Amino acid sequence: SLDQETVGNVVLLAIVTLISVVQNGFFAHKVEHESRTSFQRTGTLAFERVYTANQNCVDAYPTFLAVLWSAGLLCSQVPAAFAGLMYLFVRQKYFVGYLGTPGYIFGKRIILFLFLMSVAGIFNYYLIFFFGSDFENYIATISTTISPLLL
Amino acid sequence: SLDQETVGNVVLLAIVTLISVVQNGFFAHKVEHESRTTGTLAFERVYTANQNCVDAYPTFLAVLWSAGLLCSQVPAAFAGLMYLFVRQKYFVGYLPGYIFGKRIILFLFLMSVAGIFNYYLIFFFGSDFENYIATISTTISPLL
Amino acid sequence: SLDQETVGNVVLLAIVTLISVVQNGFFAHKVEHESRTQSFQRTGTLAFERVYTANQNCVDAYPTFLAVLWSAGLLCSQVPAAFAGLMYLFVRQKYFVGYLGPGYIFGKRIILFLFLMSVAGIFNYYLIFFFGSDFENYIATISTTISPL
Ligand SMILES: O=C(O)[C@@H](c1ccc(OCc2ccc3ccccc3n2)cc1)C1CCCC1
Ligand SMILES: O=C(O)[C@@H](c1ccc(OCc2ccc3ccccc3n2)cc1)C1CCCC1
Ligand SMILES: O=C(O)[C@@H](c1ccc(OCc2ccc3ccccc3n2)cc1)C1CCCC1
Ligand SMILES: [Ca+2]
Repeated sequence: SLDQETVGNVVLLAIVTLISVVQNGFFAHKVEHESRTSFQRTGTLAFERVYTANQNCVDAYPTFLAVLWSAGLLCSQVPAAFAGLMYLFVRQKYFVGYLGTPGYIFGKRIILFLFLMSVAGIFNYYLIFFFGSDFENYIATISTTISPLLL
Repeated sequence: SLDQETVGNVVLLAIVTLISVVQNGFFAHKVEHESRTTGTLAFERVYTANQNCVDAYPTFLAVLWSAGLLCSQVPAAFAGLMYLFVRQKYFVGYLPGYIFGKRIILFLFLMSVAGIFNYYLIFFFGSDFENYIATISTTISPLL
Repeated sequence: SLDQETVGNVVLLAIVTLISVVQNGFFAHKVEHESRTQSFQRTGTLAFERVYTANQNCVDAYPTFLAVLWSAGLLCSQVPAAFAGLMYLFVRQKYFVGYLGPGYIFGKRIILFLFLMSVAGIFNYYLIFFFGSDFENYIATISTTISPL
């Protein structure tokens, strides 16, 4: 329903979000599959490994999505989207590592890079805003100075 | 802060999201009610159910808004309202397996993909129209 | 990507969101550190379990927080929403620390406040929409009767 110009600024970010959704579903399926071989949080050693891995991924996901969209909207879409893809590859390798484990946190540098893009984007906005208001006051001061000349 | 036309494109999705928040709160309250009193069977049941609901919420929200913004608001919002009904019955039944509302999520995913495909069709058609006019403008240039 | 006018309507909410990201990272670091005193599991030392549960309680709440923060910020008014969001990050920090040395829920009133803002904004949208619809009908009713000059 949104306009053509807006969608073009977010389409790549949407694609990566949607792929991350497929991955979320894959992780969730692996939890379901290992639970079947009533649902509890405790069980077989194999189940607890998958459940933990999934939980570790779920915990970090809203953070990832927040920095993905911040970076993609405020800074530049392509690099953010590419880093978003890189995150998903790292997620996959992290999750598979538990199916043998790695620690609690993963993909620190990608989240950091996306966070850095978001800060760079906010600084960029303010540089343009202060430039715009500096240009506005410059015209308004001249208009008062040039005021008697045009009569 | 947003303008009238944009809010009209999200208002239904926003309402559905707010109802889910109330539902999230209700589940959380239910945990708190049992927490103050692998522990007790009663507490473990509510905590796990809530935990399963919380786990899937970001994904739900991602595909709800993707579908609503990229494809069409009404069907996405309605499917979202259906998720909340299914989710309520899933949580109450605990007091099933790990996953619920599988098909609604899939449907919202398919809407999003259909919306992206729709975007690309309009884009490539627009650039073709641009090139078409540019061609005739070059052909009928000297006749002016 | 986004235009200067739009960013201006979301910059404060973005800032509050990025600080919550830093806070989430801080909490996750607190889980990572205590997990190395222990293969990663959910159950272990009383020190690890308390930090893990604390983080988990915050993580359970976070998507609801973002939902109400942005709804309030975009549909009602940016400044108070971001301010309320910033208060949530303060209360949340007090919650996490105190948990290591409160129950499951925290920051209810801020969540409720951001929720009510969102509802208030939606109602405000419908007030302006129906007024704009009635104004459009009012001009049409005059135009159709004045048409024979
Ligand atoms: O397992 C299937 O059949 C699929 C599937 C699985 C789940 C779906 O949505 C529910 C859902 C979604 C995300 C969640 C995240 C955390 C916890 C539960 C969650 N639950 C839809 C399709 C997957 C198989 C290969 C990729 C998709
Ligand atoms: O007093 C109460 O129980 C209410 C309440 C409860 C919580 C609130 O926000 C914090 C919050 C929000 C969502 C969460 C999701 C998961 C875990 C904790 C969460 N924590 C606000 C009002 C509920 C009463 C019926 C519905 C709301
Ligand atoms: O620990 C570091 O060195 C940083 C760092 C950098 C990137 C991280 O991942 C993103 C992330 C964000 C939130 C999460 C929530 C739950 C599980 C994983 C999560 N993962 C984490 C920490 C900072 C953390 C606070 C001060 C240092
Ligand atoms: Ca969780």
